[PDB]
Amino acid sequence: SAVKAARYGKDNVRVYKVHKDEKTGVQTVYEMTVCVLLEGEIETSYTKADNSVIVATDSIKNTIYITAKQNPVTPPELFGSILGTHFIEKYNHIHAAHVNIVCHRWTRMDIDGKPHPHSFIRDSEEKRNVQVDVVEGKGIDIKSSLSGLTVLKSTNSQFWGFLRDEYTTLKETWDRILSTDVDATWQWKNFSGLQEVRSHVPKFDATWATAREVTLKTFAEDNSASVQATMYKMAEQILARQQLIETVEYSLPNKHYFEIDLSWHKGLQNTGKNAEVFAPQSDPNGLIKCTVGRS
Amino acid sequence: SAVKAARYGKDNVRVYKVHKDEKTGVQTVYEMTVCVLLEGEIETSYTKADNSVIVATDSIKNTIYITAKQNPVTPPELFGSILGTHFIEKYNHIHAAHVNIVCHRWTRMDIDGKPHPHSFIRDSEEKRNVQVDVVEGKGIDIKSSLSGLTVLKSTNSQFWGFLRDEYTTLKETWDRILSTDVDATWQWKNFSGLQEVRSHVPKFDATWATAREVTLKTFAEDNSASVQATMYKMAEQILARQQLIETVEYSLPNKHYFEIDLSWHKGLQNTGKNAEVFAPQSDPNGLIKCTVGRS
Amino acid sequence: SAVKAARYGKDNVRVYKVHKDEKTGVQTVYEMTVCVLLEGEIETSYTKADNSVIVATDSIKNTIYITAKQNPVTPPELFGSILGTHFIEKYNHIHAAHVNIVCHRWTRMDIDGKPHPHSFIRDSEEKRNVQVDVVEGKGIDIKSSLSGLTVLKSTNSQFWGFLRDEYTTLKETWDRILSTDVDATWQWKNFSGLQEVRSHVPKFDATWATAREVTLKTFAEDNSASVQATMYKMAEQILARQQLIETVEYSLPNKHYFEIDLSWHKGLQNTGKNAEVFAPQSDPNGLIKCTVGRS
Amino acid sequence: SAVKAARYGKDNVRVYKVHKDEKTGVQTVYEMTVCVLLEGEIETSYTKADNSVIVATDSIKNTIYITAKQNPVTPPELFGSILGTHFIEKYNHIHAAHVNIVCHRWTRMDIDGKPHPHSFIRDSEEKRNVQVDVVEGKGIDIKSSLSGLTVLKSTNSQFWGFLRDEYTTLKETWDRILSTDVDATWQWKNFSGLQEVRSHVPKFDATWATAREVTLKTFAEDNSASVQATMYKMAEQILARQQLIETVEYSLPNKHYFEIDLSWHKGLQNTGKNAEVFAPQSDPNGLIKCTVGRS
Ligand SMILES: O=c1[nH]c(=O)c2[nH]c([N+](=O)[O-])nc2[nH]1
Ligand SMILES: O=c1[nH]c(=O)c2[nH]c([N+](=O)[O-])nc2[nH]1
Ligand SMILES: O=c1[nH]c(=O)c2[nH]c([N+](=O)[O-])nc2[nH]1
Ligand SMILES: O=c1[nH]c(=O)c2[nH]c([N+](=O)[O-])nc2[nH]1
Ligand code: NA
Ligand code: NA
Ligand code: NA
Ligand code: NA
Repeated sequence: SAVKAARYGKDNVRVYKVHKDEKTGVQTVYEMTVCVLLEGEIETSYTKADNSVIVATDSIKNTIYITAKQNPVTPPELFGSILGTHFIEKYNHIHAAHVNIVCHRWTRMDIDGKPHPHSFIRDSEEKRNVQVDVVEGKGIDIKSSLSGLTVLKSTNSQFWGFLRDEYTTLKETWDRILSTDVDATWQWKNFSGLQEVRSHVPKFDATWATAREVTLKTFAEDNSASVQATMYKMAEQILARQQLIETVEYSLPNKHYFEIDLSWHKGLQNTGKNAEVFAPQSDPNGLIKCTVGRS
Repeated sequence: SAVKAARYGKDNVRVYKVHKDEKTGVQTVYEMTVCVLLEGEIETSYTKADNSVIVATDSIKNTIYITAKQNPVTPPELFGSILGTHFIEKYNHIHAAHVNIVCHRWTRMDIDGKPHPHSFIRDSEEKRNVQVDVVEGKGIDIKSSLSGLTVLKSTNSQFWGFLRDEYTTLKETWDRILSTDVDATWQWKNFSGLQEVRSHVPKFDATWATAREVTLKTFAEDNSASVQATMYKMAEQILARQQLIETVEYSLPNKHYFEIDLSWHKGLQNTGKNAEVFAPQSDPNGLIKCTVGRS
Repeated sequence: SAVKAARYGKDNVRVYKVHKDEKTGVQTVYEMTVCVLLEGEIETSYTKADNSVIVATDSIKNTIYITAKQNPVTPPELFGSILGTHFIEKYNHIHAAHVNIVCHRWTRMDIDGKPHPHSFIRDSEEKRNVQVDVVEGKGIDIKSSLSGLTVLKSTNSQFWGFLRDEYTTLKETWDRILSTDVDATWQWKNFSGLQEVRSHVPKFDATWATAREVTLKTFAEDNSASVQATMYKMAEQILARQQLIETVEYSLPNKHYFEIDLSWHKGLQNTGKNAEVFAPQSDPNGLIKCTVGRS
Repeated sequence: SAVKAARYGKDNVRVYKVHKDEKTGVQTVYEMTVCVLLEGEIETSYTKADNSVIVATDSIKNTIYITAKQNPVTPPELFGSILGTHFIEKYNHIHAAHVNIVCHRWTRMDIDGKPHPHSFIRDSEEKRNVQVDVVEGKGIDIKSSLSGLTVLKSTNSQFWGFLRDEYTTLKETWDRILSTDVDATWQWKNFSGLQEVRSHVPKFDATWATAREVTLKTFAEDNSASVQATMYKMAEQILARQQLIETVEYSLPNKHYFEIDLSWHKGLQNTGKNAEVFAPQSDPNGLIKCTVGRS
């Protein structure tokens, strides 16, 4: 036998950081969950019980905290790049570092209509994420995403004209509910190293904002022919607004809301134009995926 | 043997309802999860296999949908009361109906700064809930609550002066992080029936708003001596602002954020005044509860 | 305002303990999650910022570990009683201790048909739990339970003869699937203190075994008229086999498995006697509860 | 813009099937969760609102049920292959079908020491899974796995000899707890189509059994130098016992159990040889991965 691939490290490392402005007394918080997995000349830890090649996962944890103490943790694309670069530079025999970061929302509270200097609310489980792969000799590959953005529109969604055969029971519709949990990923041009990442730092928050904005406005305004057709419109716009992105990927569940026929009870009319009460379906769910690039 | 208590029904019933304004084309959505459990002269279904006394749980489900079709689903205190009253009035041998409702957030989107007529976002897993107990002969008992309201303040929390003995290791602190998930319940005066609930309908949305407002402002502004002391201030204010509430109950976890001593590494200073990076602790957690009534 | 009720403490305390037999080298492990909440003369911590009355939740945590070091952690009824008694005896102003314990399964592995001396498997998320309320002046109240015991029978379940009216659509059936997650609780006679708990120690493991045994055999063998009728048979038998239990409570979801009519496709017959493929329903679910005492 | 990749279908489809032996009255149940995602000449559904190319996800659902009615659902490698083959053969423009199956445990109960003909228990959340990729022109690629197999050993685990530098605080140990959730995957030789899968049907249950057996025995018996070294031994043995597997992949968290120093309390000795009570850590966790192939 032989090792064909191997990576190891520390997962589920929770990290908080606070910034305190001395002049103003305004505090800002950041919270994330970090995973760092390393690759390199480590195969003998598996095949020969040779632990000398192992940077202990506890030491990886410590390094995450130390790196957060010594550097900005925002934007997460930057933090991830600093962190991954550290491992491949510090350790001769480590040749790749795979950094995943989940950013949690802590939005400043407004109290009596004024922003509070040190109080925050979790306004949803929507996450902002990065996957940063720092590979010796091959730069830094970054995938940025937003996830857990849960939306619903109550009309201006359709689904008709699909293939019909002996497996088909679904009725065509010209007016349905559409709800989803948005998972959207933009894949950056390869960066040659940490300096090139640094050179683009403002583009990370701006592109996340654009992606979110485009997603919400297109979802709200598209008189949707399908999840397929709507998500493609989102991706095309994001590509048109950031040249340093190569692809945009969406993964969208169709979280079904079924009509409830109540005509068996006192002739109640609750279908078609009279539909008011629906049964949200937990499972199953359609799942629609696309990766969009430039022509 | 003998039945000492029994209740049965349908849990986890997901319900959506849409309202469409003909004049304006503005749509409004509501979504909930409903549980209805019945009590009455039903013991023989347990002891003698006598199903004649059972209103099938599937029929309870149907009734939930029908009731939602024929009535407003908001405020949930009202809907719950209508629903519970139905069962004790329709069925001679059913003498109590226990209705729990979880309301899910669907907040109207603002697109390009204008509210959208039919598009919504789940801005957090914060819930608004009711527990409505409709008991034949004894009116309607309602507990209203908000839950899953997750907050953090980065300073203006203290904890010192606690009991110290041979079990104590915790250091006193004059400046710590405080984070919690707020579960707040206001218990209404008993209502004599559905008419009295109806008579108070505007008070339900107003009292939920007050409770939320008081919670957030007191959390943000209190230079907190303890979770105990802060939650009591919240409860006292809510009681002072709605005479028809008898008690306010809080259940608050203390979601700990631990300092990380990094002085072992290059003499890094990350404790006390220099504390910037912290380790959020998933477990264990303090749990602090209070029920506050009037003097 | 005034405090009407208050309790506070530490939740979600994970605890492992190992026993090592010197003679034999056989190791045995125990793992639990513990919550301890205290009541007493603590109201001034809420109303007057007086922390002097607070046994810190961190100290409660420490005490859990210390108590586990100095005492058997099994049966959990005993451990819980020792732990709760400690708090009301150690602290004059603490008058009740509420101890909840969740026991996790670590079943010894059999390797090559022989039990292994120090290797274990989690054979399900079924839990064994206790709720121990130690109240100064009023002894020790214990509720023991098993939960998360998930079972299915593929026939010998019926449901017919239920009430039929204008809300009813459910078809009567003489042969259906029955599946549930068993939550069964036996409530002990009040104990006057820790000595009386000690005096009954063998009865705790024996009664848990009986409850589990009765549950499984009655579920498997009862040609069930309803969940109501089957759960009552379980409760009656457990009461008949342990005189020191006062009541047995069951809480059982009916986790529905729906037939799928496929006759629209090539006349496939998949209903009634020909039913082979079913759709398990995640929600909604019937919920059936009973508390059984002695006549 | 242009579509670079696209797949769509139905996720989270719950499926039960029962087999009834007429001769004997012995019933056997199977339960799974299925996802089917299709690829093909479908890009115009995204770019041009052309739904004519869409096999509706509801029809995919129906097809899953129909296929389960007409074929064995075990072993899941076979069922998955039948299902995926159907889609690429039935639809000219569909060129790949990606089938994921999660199999849930329903183990026959033994009652009074005899196996019951129609009653079952969920003995853990351990799953048996397949990923079956049926690609037109390129056969059938199958990855089989077991997951959620949670184990603990209380001794005969070590971790010393790892790299030590200025980021390192972890103490070397010669006797620690090791616990993990086993995720093990065996990747089959490419199959040319459904006939070749059929030809190997007995090997699927046998290889799953071997993988489970090897995993448990090696975990229990290895005086472990590291998770790395132990998991490699498991993989090598599985490869040696099934020539039709090309690689074995493990993904193992190190679910840490920390010592608790209690010497601050009455000089209690709970570390090293005296360690009895430990704190299980929910997060963070080491994460160790390997893909092993043949030399
Ligand atoms: O937008 C949609 N795309 C699909 O591919 C689809 N398939 C189904 N369906 O049959 O339920 N609804 C759908 N809605
Ligand atoms: O506000 C608090 N109340 C408490 O009762 C408490 N106990 C502990 N503690 O020891 O960690 N922190 C606490 N903080
Ligand atoms: O055992 C049962 N008890 C019930 O009370 C019940 N109600 C319904 N039902 O209508 O679905 N099934 C049921 N099955
Ligand atoms: O088996 C192990 N492998 C590792 O790579 C490792 N790293 C750490 N650690 O530092 O905690 N424990 C570990 N245990
Ligand atoms: Na390197
Ligand atoms: Na009645
Ligand atoms: Na006391
Ligand atoms: Na094809």
